Amino acid sequence: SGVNNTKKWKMEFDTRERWENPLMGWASTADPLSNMVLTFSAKEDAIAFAEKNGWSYDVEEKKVPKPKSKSYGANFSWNKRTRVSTK
Amino acid sequence: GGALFVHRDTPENNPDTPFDFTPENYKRIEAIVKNYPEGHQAAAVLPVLDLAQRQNGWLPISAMNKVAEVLQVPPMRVYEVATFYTMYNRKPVGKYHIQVCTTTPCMLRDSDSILETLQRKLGIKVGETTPDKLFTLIEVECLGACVNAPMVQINDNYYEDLTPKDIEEIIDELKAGKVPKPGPRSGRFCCEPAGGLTSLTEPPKGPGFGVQAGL
Amino acid sequence: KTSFGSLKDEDRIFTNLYGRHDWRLKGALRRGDWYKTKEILLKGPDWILGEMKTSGLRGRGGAGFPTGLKWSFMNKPSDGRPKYLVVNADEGEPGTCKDREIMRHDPHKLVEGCLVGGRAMGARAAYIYIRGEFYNEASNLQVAIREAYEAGLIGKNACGSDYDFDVFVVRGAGAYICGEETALIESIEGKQGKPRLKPPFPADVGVFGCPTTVANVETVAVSPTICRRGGTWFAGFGRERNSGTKLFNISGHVNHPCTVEEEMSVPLKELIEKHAGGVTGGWDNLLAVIPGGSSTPLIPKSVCETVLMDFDALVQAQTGLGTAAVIVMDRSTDIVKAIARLIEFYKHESCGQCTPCREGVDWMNKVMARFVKGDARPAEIDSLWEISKQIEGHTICALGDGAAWPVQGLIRHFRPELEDRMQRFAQQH
Ligand SMILES: Cc1cc2nc3c(=O)[nH]c(=O)nc-3n(C[C@H](O)[C@H](O)[C@H](O)COP(=O)(O)O)c2cc1C
Ligand code: SF4
Ligand code: FES
Repeated sequence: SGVNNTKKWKMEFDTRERWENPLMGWASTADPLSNMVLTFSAKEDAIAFAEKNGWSYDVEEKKVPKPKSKSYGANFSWNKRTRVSTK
Repeated sequence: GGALFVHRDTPENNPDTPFDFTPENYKRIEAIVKNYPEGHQAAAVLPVLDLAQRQNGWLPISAMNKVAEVLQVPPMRVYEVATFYTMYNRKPVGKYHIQVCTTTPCMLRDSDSILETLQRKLGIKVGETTPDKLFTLIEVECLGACVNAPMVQINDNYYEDLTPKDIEEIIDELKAGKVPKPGPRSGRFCCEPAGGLTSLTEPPKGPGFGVQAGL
Repeated sequence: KTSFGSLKDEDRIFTNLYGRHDWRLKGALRRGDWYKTKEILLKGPDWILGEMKTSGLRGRGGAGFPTGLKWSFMNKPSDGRPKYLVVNADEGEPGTCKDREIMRHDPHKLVEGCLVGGRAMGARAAYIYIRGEFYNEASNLQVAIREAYEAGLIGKNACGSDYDFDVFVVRGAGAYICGEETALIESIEGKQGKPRLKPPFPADVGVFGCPTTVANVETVAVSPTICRRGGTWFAGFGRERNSGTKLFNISGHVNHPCTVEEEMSVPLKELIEKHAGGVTGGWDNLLAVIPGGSSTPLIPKSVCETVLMDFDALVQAQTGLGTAAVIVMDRSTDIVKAIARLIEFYKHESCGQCTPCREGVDWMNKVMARFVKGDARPAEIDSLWEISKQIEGHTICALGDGAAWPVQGLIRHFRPELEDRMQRFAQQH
């Protein structure tokens, strides 16, 4: 329930092949950027970095939870279905 | 431990165990349910469950399931109640369930002596039954008889301000088919002092006395 | 003004407290009950609250809350919801039997108080949640209620008032936590006796999700006698902020244990010696005393002499009045053992929905058994203090405070005993 990693914008590259190594069975790659991750404080900064370095980007807006009405009395009601049977 | 709070089916305690309410219990249940608003009938769980306990002596899983079916409640909402409250017996108990108080107001007044005298007279331990399936001894907390201590509760009756001799009498009587007189075994009848009435020995004033005027 | 000790029977409010007169309606009318209740009802509710206030009447449940203000949180306009009154009769607090005595020997007073408080609050019925071990008391109560319904004092036209009022009795199935305003309500509603939080407050949303006001047996049983004789009369007894005739229950290591009514702010030493026969061996053999119930800190002989048995004096004595159940110990007691048994009681009677009590009370019970044996080191007493303080004000209910307080008293007055036990255990190894 922590919300401290939902603050900074990230930049991640497309995933490419990973094939088992015959000798041991480990994961191999020919993708140097397989683990490239950059951290930005805003969306325009990331878009600018991408444009600058010549990359193509598809952006994804930020998902903020909607504010929610909450009441401890609703659990105890005379006529509504909020009445809970599990105290 | 002894109070496990789980239920593993057995031949004696299974859903198919033969429980059912009597036509009188059903009318008592109707009245009980009527003692609560029309939309809130899941509040009769405790009285109906204690009623089933009275009819059957104890509470098997089928009893709780039938209570639920009657009140149209989830059976888990009844399992929770049964497990939470201690008056509800989920294992068969003896003809005469003996609940000994061992909290300090009674302990101070030599309650362990009574607990031991019962351990011996009966041939059981602090939480066992008898082979005859007549007696069942347990330790419990304050029963609201702290002044008439020591004391024990036997199937909805109290026996107070007693001693090893008195409890021996009570047990010799319960083993002969008799039900003794609930109350202190000493001279006093209730919480009144033993020496003599020191608070209200006068007669009471009676109606209209002390009444303020303008009412 | 001073010397609030003695109290005459002309002013005693629970006359059949020892089962000397018939507890049925004949004795009730013959003793001053169900008299002028019609006029009490045709008087406004605001007048009843004015009386409850000018009487200084404070609740006896264990907390010192003034009723009049409590019962005035509920004197609002209705919002199309039935208002209720729930009487607390689940006296599981060790040392307390006053409510039992009332229930079984003068129940018509309780019923009349139900009716009066109901008209005061705007109620529609009175739910008397009574302990389940009190089957005979509840049966006497239902007998009285039947007598009252037959005589016409409660029901469709309660005494001829146009006010309709019912009285229901409810058994509890043996739980001490069901004595709280909220767990009481949950039990009635069918759920476990697990308290609920505040807010909401029972007056806003309570039993069946409706307005509610919980009250002790003694409070309601007194209310009509106050409204009838006068609050100022009730307020002439005791000190300014704490006033009234209070029931007392004197148990443990006392030769003549008993229940009694007296003037509040009475000297405890008098309360013991005059009514009881004093401690078994003599005042000198008095080790310590619990002024209220098990939920109250100990106090030793030193201060037990000049102490007045009321709320404020006991607070200033680092303790509290509670239900006024004087538990007496003499010098022949393993006081550590008594307090450990109290902690075991609180361990059994915990509901288990809020972490502090659930865990720390069993923690403290284990530590207390260890102290009884002496297997502990004297550096653990401050750990136990800190645990108590972590439990105290971090719970949903008071049972955590009640489990934390006797330990604080034990450590505040009997630390050397614990250290000596530890020293003996170290020598024995
Ligand atoms: C664990 C616990 C147990 C209680 N037991 C009782 C009880 O047995 N009787 C009682 O009158 N109040 C008891 N109370 C106090 C309740 O708050 C009670 O319903 C309320 O104080 C009664 O109102 P009054 O004191 O104004 O009369 C208990 C509180 C707690 C936390
Ligand atoms: S302090 Fe104990 S009894 Fe009170 S609500 Fe928390 S767990 Fe339940
Ligand atoms: S301590 Fe035993 S009845 Fe109260």
